[PDB]
Amino acid sequence: GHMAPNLAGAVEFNDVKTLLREWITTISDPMEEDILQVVKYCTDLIEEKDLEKLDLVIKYMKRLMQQSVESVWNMAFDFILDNVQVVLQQTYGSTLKVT
Amino acid sequence: GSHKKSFFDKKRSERKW
Repeated sequence: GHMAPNLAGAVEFNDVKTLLREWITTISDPMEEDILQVVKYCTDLIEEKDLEKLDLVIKYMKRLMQQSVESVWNMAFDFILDNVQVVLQQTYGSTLKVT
Repeated sequence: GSHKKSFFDKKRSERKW
């Protein structure tokens, strides 16, 4: 089930941001399914080698998740990062320094 | 119910494209 990088079917990062930000603003507490979908999206960018968008998504989520400051969002972001780190190492052995 | 509690599930479902 290989797709081009899409989130809820949104490939365009603009539309993705619209989704992420709406999610993080309207939803006070992320559901594991949503979190895993963000996970699968980040890893999807890795496989499709579009680290450009990946970098942008990561930083964008940082902005939103940490502006909401709550541990559920903070841990969520870190959790996603872990996936990205490990998967990048599996694939290219080259990770992105997320700070 | 009809849609899940997942935001993205909802979004994927509402996009009947």
